[PDB]
Amino acid sequence: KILLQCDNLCKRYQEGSVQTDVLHNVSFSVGEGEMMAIVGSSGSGKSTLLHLLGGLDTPTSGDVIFNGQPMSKLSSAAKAELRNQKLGFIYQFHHLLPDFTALENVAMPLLIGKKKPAEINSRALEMLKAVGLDHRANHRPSELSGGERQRVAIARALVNNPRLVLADEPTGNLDARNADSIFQLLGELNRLQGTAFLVVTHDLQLAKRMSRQLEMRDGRLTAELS
Amino acid sequence: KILLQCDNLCKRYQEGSVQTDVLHNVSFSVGEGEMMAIVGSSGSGKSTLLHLLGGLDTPTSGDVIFNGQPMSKLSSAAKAELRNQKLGFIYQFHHLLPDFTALENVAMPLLIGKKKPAEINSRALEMLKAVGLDHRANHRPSELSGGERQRVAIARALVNNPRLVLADEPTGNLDARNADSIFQLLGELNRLQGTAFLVVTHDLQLAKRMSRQLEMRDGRLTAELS
Amino acid sequence: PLSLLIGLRFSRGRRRGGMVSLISVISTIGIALGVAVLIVGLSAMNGFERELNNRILAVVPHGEIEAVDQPWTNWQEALDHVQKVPGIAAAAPYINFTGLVESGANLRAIQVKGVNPQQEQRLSALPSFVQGDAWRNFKAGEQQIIIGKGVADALKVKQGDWVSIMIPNSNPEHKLMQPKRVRLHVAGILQLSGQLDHSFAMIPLADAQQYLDMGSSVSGIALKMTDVFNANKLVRDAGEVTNSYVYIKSWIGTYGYMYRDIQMIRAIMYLAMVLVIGVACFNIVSTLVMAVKDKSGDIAVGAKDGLIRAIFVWYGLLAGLFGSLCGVIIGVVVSLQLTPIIEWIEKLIGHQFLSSDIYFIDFLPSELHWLDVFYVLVTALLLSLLASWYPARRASNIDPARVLS
Amino acid sequence: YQPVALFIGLRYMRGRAADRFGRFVSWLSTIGITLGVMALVTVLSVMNGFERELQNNILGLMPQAILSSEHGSLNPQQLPETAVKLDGVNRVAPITTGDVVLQSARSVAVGVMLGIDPAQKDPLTPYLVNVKQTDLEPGKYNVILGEQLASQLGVNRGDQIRVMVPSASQFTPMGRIPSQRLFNVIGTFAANSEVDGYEMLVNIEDASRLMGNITGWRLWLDEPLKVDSLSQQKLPEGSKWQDWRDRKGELFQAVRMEKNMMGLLLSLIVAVAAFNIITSLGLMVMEKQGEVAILPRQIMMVFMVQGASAGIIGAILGAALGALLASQLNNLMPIIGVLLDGAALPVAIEPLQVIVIALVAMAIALLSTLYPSWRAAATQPAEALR
Ligand SMILES: Nc1ncnc2c1ncn2[C@@H]1O[C@H](COP(=O)(O)OP(=O)(O)NP(=O)(O)O)[C@@H](O)[C@H]1O
Ligand SMILES: Nc1ncnc2c1ncn2[C@@H]1O[C@H](COP(=O)(O)OP(=O)(O)NP(=O)(O)O)[C@@H](O)[C@H]1O
Ligand SMILES: [Mg+2]
Ligand SMILES: [Mg+2]
Repeated sequence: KILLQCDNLCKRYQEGSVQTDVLHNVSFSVGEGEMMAIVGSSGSGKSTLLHLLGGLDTPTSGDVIFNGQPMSKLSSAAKAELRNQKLGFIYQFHHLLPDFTALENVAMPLLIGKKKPAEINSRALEMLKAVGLDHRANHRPSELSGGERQRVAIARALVNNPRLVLADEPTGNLDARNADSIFQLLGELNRLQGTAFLVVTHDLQLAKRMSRQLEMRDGRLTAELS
Repeated sequence: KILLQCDNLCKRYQEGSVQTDVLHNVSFSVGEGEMMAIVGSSGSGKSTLLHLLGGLDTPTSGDVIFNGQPMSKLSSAAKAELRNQKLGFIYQFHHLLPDFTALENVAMPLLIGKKKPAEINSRALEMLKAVGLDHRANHRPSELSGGERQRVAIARALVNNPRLVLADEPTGNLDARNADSIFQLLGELNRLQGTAFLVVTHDLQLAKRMSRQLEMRDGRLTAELS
Repeated sequence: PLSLLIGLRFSRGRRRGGMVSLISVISTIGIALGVAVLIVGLSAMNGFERELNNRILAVVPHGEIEAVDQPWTNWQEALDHVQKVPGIAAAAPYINFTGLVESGANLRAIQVKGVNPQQEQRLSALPSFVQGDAWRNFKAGEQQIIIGKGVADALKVKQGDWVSIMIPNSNPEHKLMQPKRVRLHVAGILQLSGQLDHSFAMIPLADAQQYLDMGSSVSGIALKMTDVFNANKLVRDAGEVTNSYVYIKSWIGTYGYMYRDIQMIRAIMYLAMVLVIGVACFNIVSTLVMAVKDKSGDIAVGAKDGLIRAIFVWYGLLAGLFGSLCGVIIGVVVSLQLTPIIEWIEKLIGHQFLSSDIYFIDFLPSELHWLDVFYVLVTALLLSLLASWYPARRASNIDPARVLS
Repeated sequence: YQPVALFIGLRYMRGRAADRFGRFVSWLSTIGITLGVMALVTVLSVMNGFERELQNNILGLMPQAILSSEHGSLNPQQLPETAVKLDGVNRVAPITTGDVVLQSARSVAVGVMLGIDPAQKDPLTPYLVNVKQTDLEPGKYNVILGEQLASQLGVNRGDQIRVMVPSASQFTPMGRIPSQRLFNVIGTFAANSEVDGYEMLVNIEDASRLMGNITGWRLWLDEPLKVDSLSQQKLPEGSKWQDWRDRKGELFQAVRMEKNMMGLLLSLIVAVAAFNIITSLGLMVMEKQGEVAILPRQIMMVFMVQGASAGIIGAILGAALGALLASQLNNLMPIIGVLLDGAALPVAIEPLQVIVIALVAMAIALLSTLYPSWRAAATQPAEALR
């Protein structure tokens, strides 16, 4: 089977009293166990479609079918029941709170997910130990380094073992030395149990490590054009 | 030449009833016309020394002599005189005002400088031409994109023509396709009137365009040791 | 005459970043809820205090100078001694009567007093509450008497009819005489509310001189001083030129509870109607700690400290001064023409609560007092300058450990 | 940790800044509840203390209009105590009310008579000084004087007085000769009220006014405000309802208007602090996007405890603070200045009122939370900042 399908998505904005349409009928598909790369320009379309497949806005233009169910007749309360198993969100602007605990920040999507009390101190530590960050447990995000708290937010959505991770530039603040150290850990998760994810970038030299390259400009995509 | 002088600088900080920090025996000296780069690890202390020579730290041990005057033998109400005329602020997590436009955010030294009323729309739009963003002027910062609003904060400090532009990962959101077009722009102000700036990083491949490489290993630095 | 701290700081107050107008209508109404009802609470207490000095204090004299059960014959010289002292302005004599009335087979107690018609408007506001066309017809010669409305509610008398008022027959020898019957007519009625309307009656002074058969003698001397609170110390030091015995009796007794609730309720408004501003001033502080990040003055930025505080004391005046001038428009429509609105309180509540045992039923009062409308507006805005000064003092030394300039 | 995931996700959301200024502003909602209760159990305590003195002075000086007769007098045989049946009555007693004058040896004074029963209960019984309740024998006609009457008369113990009635006088062919009998004095009662001035005590069985019967039976009502509304009650043949001279009829409305006018004003300091919850939760909707929002009815129920966190501590702290100042207003050293009354302050703290008034300040912290919490679930996640 094929996981994600999308067509006829004419997104239109209303703020500003001016036509700012940037999306149209994008024909994209997401496979299982296959990683792609949304090579979009700096400002073309690669933030609206990033929030549209996760079910965060209703454009009233088409259908976003996902694993057999659509996002049309989903209510405001019944949406969060389906975002626990097959969804995952990774931000790039670091939307985190600087007054929490660093060990409790990765253990936050485990209390409301009906988990065991002894399972909180087990699954939240095995992800930070494999990445090599274990000496910054009882600290605040106001005190963490520039590349320390950036690697925390990558492993935040990887605590419930999802099937689709929505990310954009994981190597934002971290350099190329910390890039391939964490790109391998994203590769073992696809080979042990199978985790399909997409990485939204702009550079062309970074996307050659993956196996599926699709370039996009203003929602238009036909082939590998440059 | 000389402009910067410092000797026997030491920082004290308390972390859980124990006086522990990460900084020991720093030694930096900048000139006029030359640029340098500082490579530090995630947890080495590069941002602590970055807020130290900019007049935002009271370590009460050493002294930072800039422009022939110290940073500690003055009242607290006159410490902000060397912060916009001869000092820049470039960081990876830019803190922009979300309740104003992009033209008012880049003209921050122009409003507080008590300048002419016909000078506000004279140099703010000129710096956006160099970065190539004219169609994203009278909009909200939420309307600005991820990879382009990082470049907006680059032209925010380069308005009042400072002497020392302090950088902290300028290539955090934009990719390498737009990094080489903006790295030629920082080298143009040194040939126009003469300026010096330090650009810290962690990767050495994009730092090959720097005329001086002085990496940092937890505060201490002697030579090219990797 | 635009200065440097008010001209280049006007564009920073206007902001628009999404969900702003939904929270901008909270601080300007929260600062207006304590001022729009402040002109109502200051008018309700002063409106009831105005009725205390009009129908209670203005109708009862204060100074009492009498003799040893004897008509004071030489009262002309008593008016010359205490007239121009520092504290007593004017004085007028009066003679009390202890007679009863008998009209229409109705019995009611009455305490008729003798007021001079030409010495009643200079020291008391008693004949200034007439509901007729004029009150200058009350004179002597035709035996007129003005009574209250409380007599007509029990004796069913009418204004213009003849009644029978009995007077005690006086005699210089102590014996028993026949009771006298004097037929008088009502030439106007005075209105009070419920307290002194059934015990007072006014006859002229020349009619009082013919009843007791005296030539130039009165019994008591009434006066009124400046203050209304000091009544137990000003009368005691005003009888050193008269004889050694006067009826010294201050106005204290069974009507004590009507004075305690006008002086201590005003005293507790300094901790209640000032505290409502003290809770409402927390609204302008919460937006300052909200705007302590991303603001010119808390960021890195030869001026003095007034440049940083110029954006903090002007944001409080954008919602505080606009809220005070808005609450006075909706505050005058509830203190003059009020309507009952408390009717839908126990209809749609789901589960029944608030088991009543004994309470009171609200109604509509009647008052008119409008003088504290500008003095209450200036004292509600000066403390907002100090309410933003204390966050402005702590907004100069902040370590940028979490925020990057 | 905690076994429930409801009280743990809000402990670090009430100020975790290491400074001397930003830490105290997180507990600014605690001050608005602690000072809201302080201005709540103070004014209502001194208002009920002033109303308590009104009940002690009322129903202890004179009765009101009870019975009347349009055909003359009333006979006790045709109208016993079991025939009349009214609401609010608990005990009946005979009474004779009539204004009479006094012919003393110094001056003349007018007062009303009180035909009490010596074998029954009297309201002036604790105010009896040097007198017994059973001293009004039929044939002696003992008169008990007061304080204000003897100040201008000087009637000592063992003085014969002469009481005359101006109304009960037979129409003689030569003038009008009133009725008068011989009297004596036995003592002086003290009550410190209006009854000591012009109210005398006489026997019920007397022939100085009429005839032998009584005028009626007095009663005591539980509330003197509803006398004008209960005047439309049934009446048997031989009775008539009289006007009760409403001194406290509409004046009681003016002294209870401050409970309804200032009470709506005093209900706003707990409503001004209700907007303090919205300005302390309106910035929480943009920071919750990232932890419990992007990553069902109990998800929005995390702010109902933090929105009521100032309602639990601030109520138990303001109750001890409000009772410390309301019970001792003039007891402590006055630092404000001049004391206006400074003497004999009555207090009234009801135990049945402090339980109900503690629920009003508690329920406002839960009902003012649902409207900001409604904008956290129905609103789209990625629209506030990004
Ligand atoms: N309130 C708004 N009113 C009108 N247009 C808006 C508004 N918010 C966003 N937009 C538009 O929607 C776009 C959202 O970014 P989009 O181009 O769809 O992705 P992207 O910018 O390429 N990804 P990235 O560069 O990482 O931010 C903005 O560039 C605007 O053109
Ligand atoms: N005001 C302060 N002065 C000194 N040390 C501080 C201060 N605040 C926090 N620290 C500690 O000093 C360190 C701050 O450095 P950190 O946030 O880890 O980044 P960094 O490694 O020093 N440089 P960078 O990687 O660019 O963020 C932490 O160990 C903090 O606990
Ligand atoms: Mg950094
Ligand atoms: Mg992006």
